[PDB]
Amino acid sequence: VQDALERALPELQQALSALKQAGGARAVGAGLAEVFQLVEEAWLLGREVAQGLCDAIRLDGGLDLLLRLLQAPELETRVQAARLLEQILVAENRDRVARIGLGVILNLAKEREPVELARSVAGILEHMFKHSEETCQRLVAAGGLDAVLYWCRRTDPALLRHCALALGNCALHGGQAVQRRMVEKRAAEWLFPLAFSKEDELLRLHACLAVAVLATNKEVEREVERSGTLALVEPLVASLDPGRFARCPDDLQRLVPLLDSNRLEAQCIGAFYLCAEAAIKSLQGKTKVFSDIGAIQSLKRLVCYSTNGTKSALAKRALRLLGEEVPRPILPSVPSWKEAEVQTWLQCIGFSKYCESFREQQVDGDLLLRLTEEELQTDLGMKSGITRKRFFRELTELKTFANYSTCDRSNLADWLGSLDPRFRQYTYGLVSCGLDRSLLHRVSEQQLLEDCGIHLGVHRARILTAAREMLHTPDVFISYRRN
Amino acid sequence: TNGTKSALAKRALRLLGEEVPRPILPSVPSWKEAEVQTWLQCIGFSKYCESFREQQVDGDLLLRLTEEELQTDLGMKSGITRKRFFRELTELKTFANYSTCDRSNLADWLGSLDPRFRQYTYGLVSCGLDRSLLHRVSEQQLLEDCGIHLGVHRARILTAAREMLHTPDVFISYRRNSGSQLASLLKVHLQLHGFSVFIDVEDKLIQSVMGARNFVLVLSPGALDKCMQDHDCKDWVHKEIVTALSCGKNIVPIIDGFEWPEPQVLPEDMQAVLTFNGIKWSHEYQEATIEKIIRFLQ
Ligand SMILES: O=P(O)(O)OC[C@H]1O[C@@H]([n+]2cccc(S)c2)[C@H](O)[C@@H]1O
Repeated sequence: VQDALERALPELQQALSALKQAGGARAVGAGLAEVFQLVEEAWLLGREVAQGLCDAIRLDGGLDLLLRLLQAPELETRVQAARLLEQILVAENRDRVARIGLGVILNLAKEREPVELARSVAGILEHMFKHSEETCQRLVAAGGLDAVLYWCRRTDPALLRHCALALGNCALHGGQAVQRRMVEKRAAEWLFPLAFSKEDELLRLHACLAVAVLATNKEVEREVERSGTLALVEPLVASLDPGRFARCPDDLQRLVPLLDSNRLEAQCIGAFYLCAEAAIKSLQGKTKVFSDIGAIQSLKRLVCYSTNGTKSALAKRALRLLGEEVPRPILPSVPSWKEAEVQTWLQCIGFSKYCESFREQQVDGDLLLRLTEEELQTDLGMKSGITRKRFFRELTELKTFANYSTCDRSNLADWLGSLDPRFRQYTYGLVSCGLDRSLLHRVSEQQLLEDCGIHLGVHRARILTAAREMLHTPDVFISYRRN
Repeated sequence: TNGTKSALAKRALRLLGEEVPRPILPSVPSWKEAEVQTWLQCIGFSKYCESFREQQVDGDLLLRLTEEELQTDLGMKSGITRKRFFRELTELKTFANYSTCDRSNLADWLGSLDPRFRQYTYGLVSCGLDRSLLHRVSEQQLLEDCGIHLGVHRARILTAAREMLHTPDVFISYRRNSGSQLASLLKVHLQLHGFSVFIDVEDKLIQSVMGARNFVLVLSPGALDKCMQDHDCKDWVHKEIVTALSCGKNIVPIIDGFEWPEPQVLPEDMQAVLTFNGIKWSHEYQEATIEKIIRFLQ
């Protein structure tokens, strides 16, 4: 199964021996080109083949030789060395470059003019940003991010693709400080042209992934929206097809937060990526990765509470690609729910164990929407406090997405949402108490806690203060025939 | 958090007969069940891994775990064991990525108060509090909701909070393919310099041009080829040009790969605009070209 490696490792040996023994610039460049072509041919097969290639390169100290060729005054030797570097930056070699090879790449980032150097250092910076948080912070402190922005100012397709993927990788693996520094350097504004360029679909897809990952950081969503690059995410996702790019585990674990980001653009990007990855995995026999991560539950929750056609379609396609039953979307009129709707919501939220208990109690929309802790503990047999807290989190999520028009008279849900998007869950409690916009000026804390079910004191205080501060002969007659 | 320290620790563990632990993802609020399990084997609580799995504890439930839940639901009878688990949880909460939930960077404020105060960031966020809301928080609310059991920490947080807390300018006319890159670069550069520019993606077209303080059409290679001899006003770009001419806004065309069309083949409206001077676009000096455009602009 590895005879290719068996007769390719000696070829690596003579290639590196000739490259090291070469003293002329042209001979070194030819050796680097030979190694790069061999690596490309191995890649066209082979993940394990390339891993074996890079293991031998690291063991023989080839990357140190590439570093000192990057330090060499000759430009073309540098271009071949960086061509090899882009394709030899595997995880172990990435660790080696992080530990000793860093700092040399900043000197390349100082160079800006050549297109080949731009592309090569963009790829190298992409791989380095995929390494770890500390390396991302160090590169951001250096001129790597500025180099990425300058290359984004450029026009070359491959350079733009590598820059977009670098920004996506650094946003994914950077942390709070890295994203803050990126936005302070106007990362989304320079991401905008990459997504706007109609020449290549993959460039826009990567730029939109980077924008969505930045948007998942919701402490800077204001400036991200000020950039305005989030707008193009949804139309591009709608236009593009998962199958074409699919045909063309940690990454999935990082994409899952985009699914649970509660931001429409981020959710759409995550759904598109997960659908493509699910198609790729189902092309093979290995499909248990999504189940192990738990993205199936996220997809089911996305389908049940879907509000966008494109996102719902992508989630349904991703679920159908796997061996999971698609959940039928829930009717938003929760107060009007019958027993069957409550049951269906229960299988959607993965509480099929308690479906029979709910059926025996004959819980319907009103009883479910006014369910309390003690009723769950005693009547429904939900002994575990952690399970009860999970159920109440699911119920809060349901109450956020609910149609209260059958019960709300003063549109109090809109007022509660204006106060805070998470405050809308108390709309049904406030309505069942008989309260409306006019009546909230006289409500007390004790009444709220006892009747409206607002257990959190902070929410009660905010609602009370905000309510108190905000609240204070016909002309013509018709004479007509029967028909 | 340091590469050298992590490498040394991994080498030391590998020298012995101990499995190296995979580093934990700092985004604790976004943790799934598997991440909680992995943290459990890291902190040496493999006995309770099955109990955590049965309760299906995830990032949020773990990060908001309470004493009674551990005592009853998870079967952590020993108070000493519960205190050790809470010490480990505090250590985890100190090193956590709250960006998915923190909006006002309240973790930074809590850390500025005290490095050990950052553990309450998730509680304060889940309560809905931020920097602006902390001025009105009370002791009882903190104790009941935010989970700050230590009275000294509550008093310090309250006192410290109370003491500390108290018409687009330019419109872009571009072609579908040739003008897209140049339009994107122009708009982004103008926004970087403080110029508000509205670039779209008929009735809305007229209002968009009317609201534009200045009109800058992108004369991309073959930009006016479709607008050439367009006396029927079929092209939407033609509509934009005619509306801008009717409004008479400041027009500063940018020259790239195309020349001024002959007035005779063009309608008189765009015959008028052909007299305006254009600025050559340089790929070698894009920022310099934008600076020149701004210098010629207001
Ligand atoms: O997946 P990992 O090990 O984190 O990194 C991927 C590395 O493999 C190289 N590559 C992958 C595919 C095809 C070619 S030609 C090259 C990339 O340059 C990257 O450095």
